Amino acid sequence: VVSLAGRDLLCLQDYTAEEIWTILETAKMFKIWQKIGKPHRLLEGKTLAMIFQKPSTRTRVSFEVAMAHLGGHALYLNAQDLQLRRGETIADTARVLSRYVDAIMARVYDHKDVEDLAKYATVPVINGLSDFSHPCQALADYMTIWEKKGTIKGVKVVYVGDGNNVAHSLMIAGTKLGADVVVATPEGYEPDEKVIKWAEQNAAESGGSFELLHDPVKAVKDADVIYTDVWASMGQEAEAEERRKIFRPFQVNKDLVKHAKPDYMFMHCLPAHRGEEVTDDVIDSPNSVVWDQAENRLHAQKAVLALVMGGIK
Amino acid sequence: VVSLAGRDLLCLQDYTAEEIWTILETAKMFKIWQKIGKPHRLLEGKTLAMIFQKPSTRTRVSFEVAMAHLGGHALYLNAQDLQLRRGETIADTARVLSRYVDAIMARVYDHKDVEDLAKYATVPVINGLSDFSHPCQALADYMTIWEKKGTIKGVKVVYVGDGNNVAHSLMIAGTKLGADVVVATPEGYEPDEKVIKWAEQNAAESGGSFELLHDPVKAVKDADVIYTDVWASMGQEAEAEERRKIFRPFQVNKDLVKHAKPDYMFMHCLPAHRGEEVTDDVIDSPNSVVWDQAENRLHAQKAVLALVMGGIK
Amino acid sequence: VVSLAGRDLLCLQDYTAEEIWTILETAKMFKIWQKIGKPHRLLEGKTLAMIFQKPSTRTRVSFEVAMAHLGGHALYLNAQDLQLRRGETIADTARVLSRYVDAIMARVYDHKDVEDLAKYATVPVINGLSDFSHPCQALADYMTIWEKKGTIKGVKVVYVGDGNNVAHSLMIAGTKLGADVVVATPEGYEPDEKVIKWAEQNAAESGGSFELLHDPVKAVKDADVIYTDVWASMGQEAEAEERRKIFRPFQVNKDLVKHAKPDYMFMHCLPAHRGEEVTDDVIDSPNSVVWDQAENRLHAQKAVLALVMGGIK
Amino acid sequence: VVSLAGRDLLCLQDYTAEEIWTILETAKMFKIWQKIGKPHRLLEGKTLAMIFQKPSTRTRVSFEVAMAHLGGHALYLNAQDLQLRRGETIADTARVLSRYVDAIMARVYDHKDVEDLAKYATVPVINGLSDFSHPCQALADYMTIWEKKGTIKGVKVVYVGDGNNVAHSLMIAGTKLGADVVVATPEGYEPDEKVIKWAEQNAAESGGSFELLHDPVKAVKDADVIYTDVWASMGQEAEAEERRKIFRPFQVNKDLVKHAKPDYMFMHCLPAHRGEEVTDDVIDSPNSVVWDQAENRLHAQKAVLALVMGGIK
Amino acid sequence: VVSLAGRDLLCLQDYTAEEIWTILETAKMFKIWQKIGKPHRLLEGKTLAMIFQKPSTRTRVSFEVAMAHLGGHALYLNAQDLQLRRGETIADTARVLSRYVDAIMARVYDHKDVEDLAKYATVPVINGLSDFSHPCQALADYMTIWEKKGTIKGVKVVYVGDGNNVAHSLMIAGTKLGADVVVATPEGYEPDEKVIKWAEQNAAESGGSFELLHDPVKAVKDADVIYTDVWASMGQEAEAEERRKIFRPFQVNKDLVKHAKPDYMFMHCLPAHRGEEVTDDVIDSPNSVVWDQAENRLHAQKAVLALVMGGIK
Amino acid sequence: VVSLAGRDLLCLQDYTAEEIWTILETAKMFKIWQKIGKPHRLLEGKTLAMIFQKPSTRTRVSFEVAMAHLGGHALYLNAQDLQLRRGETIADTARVLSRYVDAIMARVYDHKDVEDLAKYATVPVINGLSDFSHPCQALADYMTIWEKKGTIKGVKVVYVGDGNNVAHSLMIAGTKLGADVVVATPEGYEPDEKVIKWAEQNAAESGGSFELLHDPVKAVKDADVIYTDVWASMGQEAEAEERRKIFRPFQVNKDLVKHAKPDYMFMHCLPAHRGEEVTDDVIDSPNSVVWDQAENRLHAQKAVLALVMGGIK
Repeated sequence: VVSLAGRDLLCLQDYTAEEIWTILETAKMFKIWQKIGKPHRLLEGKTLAMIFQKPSTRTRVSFEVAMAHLGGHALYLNAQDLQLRRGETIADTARVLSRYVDAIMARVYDHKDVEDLAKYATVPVINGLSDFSHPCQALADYMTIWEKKGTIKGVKVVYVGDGNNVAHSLMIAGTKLGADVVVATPEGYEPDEKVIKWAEQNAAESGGSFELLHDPVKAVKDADVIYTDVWASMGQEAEAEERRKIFRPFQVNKDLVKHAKPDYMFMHCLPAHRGEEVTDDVIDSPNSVVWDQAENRLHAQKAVLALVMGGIK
Repeated sequence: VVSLAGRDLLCLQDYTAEEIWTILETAKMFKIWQKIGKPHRLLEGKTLAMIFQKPSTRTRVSFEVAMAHLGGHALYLNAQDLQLRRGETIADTARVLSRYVDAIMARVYDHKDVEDLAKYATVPVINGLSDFSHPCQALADYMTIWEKKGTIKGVKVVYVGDGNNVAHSLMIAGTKLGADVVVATPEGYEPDEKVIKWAEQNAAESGGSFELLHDPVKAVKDADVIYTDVWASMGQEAEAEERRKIFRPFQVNKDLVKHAKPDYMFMHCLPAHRGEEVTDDVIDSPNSVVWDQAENRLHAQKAVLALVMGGIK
Repeated sequence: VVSLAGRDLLCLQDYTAEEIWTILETAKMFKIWQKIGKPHRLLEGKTLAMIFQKPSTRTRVSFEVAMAHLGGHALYLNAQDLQLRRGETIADTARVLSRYVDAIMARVYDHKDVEDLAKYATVPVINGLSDFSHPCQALADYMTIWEKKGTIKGVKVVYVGDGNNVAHSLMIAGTKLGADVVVATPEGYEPDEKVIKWAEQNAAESGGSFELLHDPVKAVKDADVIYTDVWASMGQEAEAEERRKIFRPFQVNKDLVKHAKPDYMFMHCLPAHRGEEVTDDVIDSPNSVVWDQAENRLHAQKAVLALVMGGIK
Repeated sequence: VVSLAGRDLLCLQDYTAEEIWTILETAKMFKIWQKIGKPHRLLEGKTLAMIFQKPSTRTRVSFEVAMAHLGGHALYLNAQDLQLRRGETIADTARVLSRYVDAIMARVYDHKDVEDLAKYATVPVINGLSDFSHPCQALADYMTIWEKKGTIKGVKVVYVGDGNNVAHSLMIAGTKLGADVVVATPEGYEPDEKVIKWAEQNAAESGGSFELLHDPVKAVKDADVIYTDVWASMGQEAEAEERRKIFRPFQVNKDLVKHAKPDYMFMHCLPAHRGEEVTDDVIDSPNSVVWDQAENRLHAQKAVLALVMGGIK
Repeated sequence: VVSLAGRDLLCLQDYTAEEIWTILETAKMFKIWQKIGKPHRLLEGKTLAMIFQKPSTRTRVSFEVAMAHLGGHALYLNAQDLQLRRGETIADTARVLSRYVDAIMARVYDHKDVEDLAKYATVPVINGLSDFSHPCQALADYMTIWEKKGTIKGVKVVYVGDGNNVAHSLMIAGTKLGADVVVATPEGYEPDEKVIKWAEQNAAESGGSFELLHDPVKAVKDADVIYTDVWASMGQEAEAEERRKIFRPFQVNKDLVKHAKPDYMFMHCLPAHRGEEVTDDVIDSPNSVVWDQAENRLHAQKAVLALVMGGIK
Repeated sequence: VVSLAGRDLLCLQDYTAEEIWTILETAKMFKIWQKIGKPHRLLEGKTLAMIFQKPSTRTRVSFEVAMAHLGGHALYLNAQDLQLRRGETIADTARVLSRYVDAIMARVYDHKDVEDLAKYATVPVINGLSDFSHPCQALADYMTIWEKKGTIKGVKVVYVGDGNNVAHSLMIAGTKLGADVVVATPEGYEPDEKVIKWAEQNAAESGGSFELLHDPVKAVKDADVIYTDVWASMGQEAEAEERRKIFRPFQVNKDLVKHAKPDYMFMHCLPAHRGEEVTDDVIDSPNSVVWDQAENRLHAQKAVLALVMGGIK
């Protein structure tokens, strides 16, 4: 384990495997404490500015609850309720916020927006979701995998669907930790090529592996985990059903699922569109872990906050 | 007194008289503690998700203050700010919320919405107001009556106006507790018939009484309390004044009030439309208790929260 | 120092110089405590209702953080989320809020709105900003001046720009404290005449001075501080550039700034419109103190809250 | 007051006047707390590595006591007892120490030695004395002057003797704070010319003044303070008495002292060589404040430590 | 995990693999606590006598800081400052110390000296370094390896240089824990043969392996870790350069390092002689972990102290 | 029991019997607390400057541990590490230390050195050993005697050897407390005559007795305690064995010991020169109490410190 004191969490590519394990180990300790009722108000008096540009259930309340458990206070700052709305620059709001709060979490459209937040703020900035990446989801995701499989190295983790922000994060964290990652998207809907190569260098160094297919049935074979997310809204069923015909073959159902190991984990970052990327029978299936995975957002983010705002100097 | 640990609070019809007295007795103890400055942070580290579909002053801040006094944290979740807005199912948000918070309070349009919340959540769900019922208002209301009259059994409690959600609750709680309830509405604007019969069975068992008139002046005679609420917005002064001509005779003023006992209590759940359901002279009158009644939302809800989230196992 | 227990803070004209110094001395003590890590949860269990009518970054999070540090809880109440939106009177919401919270801060358009809040509420009401005045900004502003110059009496404080709400407050506080205040606006854009005369009587009694010019270059000569704010939006570049041609000569840049003392302080209440009232080179200049000034909103407001809600009886 | 969190304290030239006042204000608060018995264990669990190259009474025990009062622990590390002695590089010991302690104080010969410590350590490094400067002594010194004169600006502070490390610090701090500093040395024994010019720019900006004489009787005229230190050991009474004949006219005695204001302060950083730089009759005189000045090393350094290690992040 | 209450720590050969894992698991828990700011003053009121015969940076301050964090107090006892210096027997000082302190740590020349300390003291005695072994360094070393590789069993750990005290400890701990250890020394400079055979029996039982080469380039092939230390001072470059010509081929540089796995760990117990056993480019290289390894002396020794003095009876 | 608040402890001759019993009673209470694990951090935040001129094991760590147990901090100040070394006067270091610490303990050669310390310091000064006396040893010694014999009055306490500092203290305390003291030295090596007469007046008043023999075998007859110390180093076996031939007949061995009561106590202040003043067989004998006697330095000094620094005003 190593210090993360003062660190931003924008993207996991600038994290070492040991830095990620630090978060996961701390998160497991916090989770056991939570189950046995041991208090841990480690950030008493501290505050987290939460800046939101979009509706949010998971990122919103997992961060807000995490600060409550840790004894501090999260501010829910809809960007529409700030002077950002009326023109104040990002740089200037990061600067003024830095004189009031101890960390900032942003849930933003453009990743450049939270990169600028980190650039100008003198406190840690956490990306709670951007169009480019979803690092706290990946932390939760691999926490869940570690918990259910006892390990991460060499487990076969397969994502099918739109190569988006959480696929990037799934890819990056998986390859830092040595897992065998495979991503299968409709032909023009793949992860950024910068991220694919990051994934490849990561696996090369970690001894894990990345693999980019286009046949979901091919991808999931003997999988330990099958992971999906909502389809590319972009081209919003264009004509009136183009979006469906290209993503629909990538839908996780009892047949697709048939091919993975019997003890496979069904994962989904949520929110899910039932009957689209996934069917009721899979997500509500005994093999689905989406509620445990969602819960781990709280424990992993509590770990992040304590580590970046708690290692104090 | 009996345990309420883990219970939902949707509608008071599924509460016994003793379960309601448990809330009122606990609420009086909390209120005295509050007046003498005795702290009672009994829910330290606990959190309450507050889901709101409508503007709110009383339900919003009485729940938010109650969690602060009890040492925990309420999250103000405008349903527009959640992924409910973008399609996530109620069932799925109740499920994910259950992995983060310790109770949920919903302020919703359709009662079925908070019944579904209760159905799918594994933590207690409290109806902070629905089109069908307003149980926390009734708890506050009969707390106030107990405080001013020293008792509830046999006091004559008269509601005039639109047979709506708070009339239902007024009716149900009153008849569970043995009071003599009478409700007088414009002829097509009466309480649900399911609730009237609930009221009748309740009074039959409690020894109290229910009575559904249509002459407000008739209703209020020798009343201990006269209660009203805003008129049925529905038919929003239709032509340009139909809403008024039918509800206006049911307006609480110095003349209507003339008929009740001299020491009668004027009650109103708020917000009030001055000059409509009630006149300045009555609501600002010495006989009005609307500010004490509004205050008791805080004390009764503090009692509810401590009892449903505090009886822990 | 004197008691401020129970006081409203609407406008500084009804404050004595000693009452203002009480806030500043308390604010400096809190700030040193904050820098050395000494906790001060002096308002545990207390709550602050924050009513907002406009977007806000500084007023919003400086009050919300201040309550967190003091151990209590601020409620963020967008007036659109309250029953104010649906017609409930100000008087009635002040009254009901008074039964739940321990103070109210309002960020409002019409000053009469927060005067009514104070009138009807039985708890202290703090104006967090109105069209008429910005008292908490002035407290922060003169805290900053005291800190950088070691004194306030006789320092020459020059405001250039639109004679608005924060100019009023700058004027009033400055003249209560004995400073030498000068305000320079485009010819029809001057402070209220009620406030100018308040300023004049204040300076007469404090031994400070007020002076209303119309030549910014004239105003700033040998200034200790140069202060500006956003231009009168009113007449929103009317034709397509009238707003600019009249306020633009009042823009703070390296040339205007040239004339003040070399060790002058550049101040701005924020948010700033870079390239309009001020240029990047001045605001980002070594002589600018806008981030220290913004920070002092937290310390001065913490002082206000502890003093008006803490002197308890 | 401003944050000093994480700062090194090598030389006061890189400190603003406000940063120095922050230390002095905090130091006065700590001193009053100490006199009234209010505990302040603000650095519990924290540790300070003290590296010493020379014998020390004042620097040694004022830092060691300061950490005890603050609840943490100072390590007394004679550089002869460390692996520095056996060849380990400064860079490498700063690096390893950084993984164990929370700050480092060094008492060193060559200033470059503590500059390197600061360069390579990731924790704050404090110069407890070097051949070039003695910043903690100057902080104590001007604390004492503020306490006895009520102010620093414009008091006339005169140093006579060898232009050494504490004269540098006396000069720099005095000119940052606006005092009127004059330094009088034997003709080849003056302060570094880098420091004299620093002093001159400082006074130019602060409005104070520096002045370098060579006639002690000239220097001390109407002085508020007369300050001396041990003579340049260098040339250790060379022949057998050269050191004396050049510094001896600069000896502070009842005659030299005659010329200063009657209420002048006699100061000396200690240790003193009685009968050399000063006579028993002056140092033990009612006008001497050397014991109060020495005491203020504890209070000012407690302020430094709490501020650089306490502003934690 | 098993109890270590009351145990001496002289040499790891008398420790089971499970007893070592007990220290490492406890050390990781303490380290996470330290990073998140959770206090753990588990030895309040307890004291550790530290007896030193040689200069020390790492052993000195890691033990002294560890007692501070744990709430107790380490005494720095240079053996020259004790009556040992003047003839008092080891047995008698162990005996008298036993009536005052709760544990003793010795940093000694002759291992027999700390064996006698353990023999006569009735409190635990910890070898902080002897000519024969350096057990606390090995604990730190394999903590670091566990942290960076996720495991110890089967990692290939290669030491090149003088077969000294820390090589012994590296060998013993590695073979207790199942690692694949190889040691390569100049031909007459190998580990004690008692220790080599201990290593061999250990590996036989643990399933790890030991191997004693004399070609560093041979040794390091595909290594997971390459470890070195300072050269045998003995024969202090005898003629004027004999020491160099025999140890210099065993110098860790970019070429030697070339042969190990790319993700190999460079380790060194410190202090290092740059340009001798190791070059700037390796030790300051991204693959070097010497600062993390040095840090783990604090965490592992905190674990030792809490376990041998905390398991109290 | 009486107050000792603020007192110096230089020599026991200026202590009353009741003042000594105050220390012993307090010491027994502290010792029982220590054995049962009852904490007693009575000097939290207080500090003790320990000034040492000689190597020390017992005085060093018994004082340093005593301050740790009491919650404060002892500073180990080797006089070589202070500016005493470089010429600063005793008076001036006592004076400066008085502004930092709360008591001073000195371990010095010349008693005049610690008398001067007491004279100039405004905090209590404790003689931890001087050439003239060893008062804390005597306190421990008679604590031990009280514990083993249940009383002190009338027990026969015999010292054989060099009439030195601890014999003085043995003599003085014994005669204040009513014991029957006899001292037997080689003919020119007797206690100071000032002390012998002090002893005689003391015994005259206490009803105890002093007696100065020169035949050790004569002295020890029917003794309750036999006490010795190291021989006069002075004349360091001059010729090559003169020191031995005169002190050697005064050596405590099984034959000398034969003559005392069977249940006699063998005492020695330590450190011992085995085979000189005492033989292995006596000191390691069941009748020896030197480890219990050494332990009581901690308990008696804890009593002293709490009483002279704790009786605060």
